[PDB]
Amino acid sequence: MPHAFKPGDLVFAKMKGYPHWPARIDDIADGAVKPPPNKYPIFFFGTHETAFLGPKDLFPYDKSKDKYGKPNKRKGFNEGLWEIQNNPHASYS
Repeated sequence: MPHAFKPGDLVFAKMKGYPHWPARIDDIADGAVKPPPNKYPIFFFGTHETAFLGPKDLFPYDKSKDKYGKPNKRKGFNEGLWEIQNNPHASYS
């Protein structure tokens, strides 16, 4: 059975105006800015951007890849598909 989201989990993350996007739950470094309550720090593959999202916008990658893991014209998306498949736990800093 599923647990709550934890750092390192792989997802597609949804935001307004964007397609479901390959991403991971990040850690928060010692000393760095924490998310709002009930929100997780999401690192978006390809764009390497971070936003704060709740579980309603997080789709576990294994279940969802057949639907959402196809090429997209949007900037950074296809690089992001490569990253989540090939090195999803690397430093992209």
